[PDB]
Amino acid sequence: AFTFAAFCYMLTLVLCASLIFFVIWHIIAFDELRTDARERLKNIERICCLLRKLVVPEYSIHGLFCLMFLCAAEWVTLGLNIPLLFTHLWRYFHRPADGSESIMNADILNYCQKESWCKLAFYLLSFFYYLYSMVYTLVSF
Amino acid sequence: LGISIMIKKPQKSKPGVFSFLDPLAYEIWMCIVFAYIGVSVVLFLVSRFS
Amino acid sequence: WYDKGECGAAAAASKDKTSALSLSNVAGVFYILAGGLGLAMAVALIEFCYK
Amino acid sequence: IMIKKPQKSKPGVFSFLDPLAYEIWMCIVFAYIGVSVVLFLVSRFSNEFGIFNSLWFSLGAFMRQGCDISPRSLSGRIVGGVWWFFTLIIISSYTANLAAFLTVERMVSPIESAEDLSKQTEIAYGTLDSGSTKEFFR
Amino acid sequence: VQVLLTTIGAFSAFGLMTIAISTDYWLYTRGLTHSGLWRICCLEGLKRGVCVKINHFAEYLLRVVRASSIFPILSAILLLLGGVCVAASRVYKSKRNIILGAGILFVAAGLSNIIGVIVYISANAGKNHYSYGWSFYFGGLSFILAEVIGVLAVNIYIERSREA
Ligand SMILES: O=c1[nH]c2cc(C(F)(F)F)c(N3CCOCC3)cc2n(CP(=O)(O)O)c1=O
Ligand SMILES: Oc1nc2ccc(-c3c(Cl)cccc3OC(F)(F)F)cc2[nH]1
Ligand SMILES: CCCCCCCCCCCC
Ligand SMILES: CCCCCCCCCC
Ligand SMILES: CCCCCCCC
Repeated sequence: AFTFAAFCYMLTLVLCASLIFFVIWHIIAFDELRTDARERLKNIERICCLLRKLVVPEYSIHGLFCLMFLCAAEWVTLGLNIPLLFTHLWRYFHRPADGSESIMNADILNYCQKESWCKLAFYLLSFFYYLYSMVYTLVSF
Repeated sequence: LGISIMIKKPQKSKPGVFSFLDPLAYEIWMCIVFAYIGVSVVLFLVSRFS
Repeated sequence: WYDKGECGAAAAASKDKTSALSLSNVAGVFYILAGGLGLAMAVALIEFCYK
Repeated sequence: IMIKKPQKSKPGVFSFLDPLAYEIWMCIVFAYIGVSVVLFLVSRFSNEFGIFNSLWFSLGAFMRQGCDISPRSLSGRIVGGVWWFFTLIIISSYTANLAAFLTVERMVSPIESAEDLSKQTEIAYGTLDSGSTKEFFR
Repeated sequence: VQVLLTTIGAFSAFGLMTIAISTDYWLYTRGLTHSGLWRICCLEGLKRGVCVKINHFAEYLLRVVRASSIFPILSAILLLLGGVCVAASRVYKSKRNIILGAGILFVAAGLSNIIGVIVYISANAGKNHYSYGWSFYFGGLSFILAEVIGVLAVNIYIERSREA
């Protein structure tokens, strides 16, 4: 019983591994940042460039997930994925600098730690939900 | 009423998962794979002579 | 005849399938493609963890 | 029940996508957009192949037109090979089914029985004014 | 390092391609008869055990080539020659061309093998359902092993020619 919704769930299953790897790298980069002459600077600009270039794909791919679900008519899952898209739309993010960070070695580091851990938990839970949905739609044949 | 036909109901006859391979027999696909490996190795060998 | 039919009248209304290729004919190539992307993403992480 | 004998209609626009069902077309679109993004991610784990250039490569490979560049890594090459196989099968399927459409034509009656005629209600059905065939329905 | 791997590959491939042709479990078909390349044998019938040969009578060329199963025989010969050439490279070393000769023998073996199976499968069909045994898959595994040891032999030759 192959169906468009089934294929979209399968494709999301493939992409969610990359979506997880991004947040794992973000966690490692934060842990490298927290434990700290110009060498420390060059380290902090390297990490800032890494984060700035890694932010956008993590948002665009989730945009694909929500778009695929909207266009495939799966609303119970699009409802799950809407709040994260809204947070990814810089709703809580202020307007200070284009990048996430000025070393900003302060409570901002703890906030980014907490939100990164939360994002990883959400990603893995959503991954397992996608796997279950795919198996349910296919095996039901 | 009247005398009427009676035939077995035609099943849905769902296609196989890998039904796209039918237009060519199993032997043709596997010999395609094996000729691919053979051609790759021969092209490599001929390319390299020192 | 009908109102007590054991087989019932499921899909009693005429249903004529179209002659277009349905997704059930070519589902195999979609399974292959999604599997290929999954394998590519396994190899592309093994290489990076190697370095 | 009397209806006009069904003849072939005037072929509407957007008929070129009849040989493949709508679900297949949607799956093709999203498979292309999935393959391109995966090829991008692969080429940016370990070659240019940014998103804008990877989308062009995938679209070029689907339309059978020669690719400008080719992946060099292994994981970038598995994706290329799989998408090549997929596009070959899909184009062969489209051409073959279109040939079937053009070769032998099947005409289907829009309406089969009176129950479906009541359900449809898109076609207007009328009796004679006054008579048994009219007074029966009252 | 790699010469030993080429030797073990050469003799394993020769062993598999001389077990493939001699034994008779190629094709399973109908009572169920586990066929072979030379001899057909019966199973689950009035007769069992002992068994009889095949009868093979310009399609005559196909019949004679399938009958006198030359191409697998030649594949076995070529694999053996490649094995002895790799053996003779260790002694009388620095010949620089015996190893390339081995690299060509181990590839001509693959080509003769694939002709052998194309001919066998083409003649076989000359409805009923059939299946393939383990002699067939020893042949198929010998082909793969032959091609791989061929590429390893050329790799060794190139490395040893660049070292000079
Ligand atoms: O006894 C009757 N016998 C009838 C026989 C016929 C027919 F068989 F067709 F000749 C018809 N027609 C129906 C349409 O085609 C032309 C005329 C009407 C009949 N009517 C009138 P009703 O009551 O309106 O059916 C009668 O009364
Ligand atoms: O001597 C031999 N050469 C061979 C080449 C291929 C095969 C084979 C295998 Cl290994 C698996 C499935 C089908 C096969 O035959 C095919 F032609 F491909 F259909 C067997 C062979 N034996
Ligand atoms: C009926 C004749 C039997 C011939 C079989 C001899 C071939 C065995 C393998 C030879 C390879 C060296
Ligand atoms: C019957 C399954 C084997 C088909 C293999 C198709 C791959 C051919 C491309 C090299
Ligand atoms: C360098 C060894 C070759 C391994 C793969 C070759 C397959 C024909």
